[PDB]
Amino acid sequence: LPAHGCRHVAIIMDGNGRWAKKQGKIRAFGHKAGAKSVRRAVSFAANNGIEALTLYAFSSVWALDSEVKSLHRHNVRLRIIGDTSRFNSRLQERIRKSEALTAGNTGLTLNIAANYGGRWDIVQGVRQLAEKVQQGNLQPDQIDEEMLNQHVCMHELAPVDLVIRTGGEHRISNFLLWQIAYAELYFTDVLWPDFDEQDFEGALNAFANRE
Amino acid sequence: GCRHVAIIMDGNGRWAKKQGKIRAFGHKAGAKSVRRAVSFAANNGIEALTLYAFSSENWNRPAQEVSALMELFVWALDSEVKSLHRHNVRLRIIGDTSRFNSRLQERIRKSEALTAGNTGLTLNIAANYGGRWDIVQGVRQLAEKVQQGNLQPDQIDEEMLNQHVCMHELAPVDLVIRTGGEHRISNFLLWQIAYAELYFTDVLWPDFDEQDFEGALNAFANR
Repeated sequence: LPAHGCRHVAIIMDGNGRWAKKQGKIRAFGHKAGAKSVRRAVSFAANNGIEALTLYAFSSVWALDSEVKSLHRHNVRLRIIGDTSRFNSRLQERIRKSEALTAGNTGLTLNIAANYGGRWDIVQGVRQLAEKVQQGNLQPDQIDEEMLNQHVCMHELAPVDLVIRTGGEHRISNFLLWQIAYAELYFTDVLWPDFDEQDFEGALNAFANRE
Repeated sequence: GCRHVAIIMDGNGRWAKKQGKIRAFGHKAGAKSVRRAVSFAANNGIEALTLYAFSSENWNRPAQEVSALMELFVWALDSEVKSLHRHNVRLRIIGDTSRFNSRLQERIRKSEALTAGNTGLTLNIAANYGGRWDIVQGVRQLAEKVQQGNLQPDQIDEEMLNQHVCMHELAPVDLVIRTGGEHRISNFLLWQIAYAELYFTDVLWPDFDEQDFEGALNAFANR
């Protein structure tokens, strides 16, 4: 266990539009600078002994194929969480191949939320339980919190210890809900493209000091 | 327009210790702070106030001990019901009261029925409540409907689950305040907080007053 105590960090990456606007640039430049900040955060987490990093791009992707070889070379295990059923069967395959490629990697596990909502996630788990009920396999009175826990996204990874939201808003915006029942919540006014290794270190040391 | 505010009322024990007093003194001051916050919300046109009976000192206690403390908390509210009712407040207890003693369960049901027709502030007191428990109680209901053959698994959506979790008749929660300095939800509302403003203050619950409540309402109006 590392000294900061944090096994799984989730981040609501907000502020790319506002970063671009401050500069008199269009939103697209913010999104490019935001991508650079993702690579930097991924590297920092891989180098500071974090088990899992889960990222939500908050709007206030086809990059996958462009970054996946780099992730694989950093020993990152990639996973997409979210409702990917309505992506075309072709995008679903390129997502599946990126997951398959990095599934044996032993470093950071990187979860990227894509068409994700915390309410959706709970409902999908409830549907898996209801199917087991309707098959006659599961009794309703056997359903408890631990059972539903074992049906939500990321249930097999360490619980989320710390949620960081950049960009100044103080809301979860239907990112993780069930999973953040006991997480430390850390809100910073730093905009996502500016959020660097020292800012990440600050959030981890804040978690260590407050835990 | 903050229509529904929820508050994690932490800090009563820490407050008593700073005052050089035993835990009970902090419970009593916490309860005074409840009366003041309910009054403030009713005077400021808030539609619904949801209060979570909570102490971080309880993290390291068995479920049965915690439930016992929650029965005491709810008993203490029994003497306040007549005045709430006169003030047109609708009182509801949310949470797992199934193993409360039967006389207290009957009093809870009586106080809820007495005030259920009231059209002023709705005051929810979350006793022996957890956000995961709340969701699972709603999931168990849907699972019974499936087993009975009255519901298809693929019919279950967010709207449907929403209708089976606490408070689905009231305005969405706009604002969650947590006093006492910790920055966590601690398994209060989960489903219902998806889009709420979260406001954390280091003020301990017994000290949280009308100016503090207005500060939180300002955070929300700005954001």
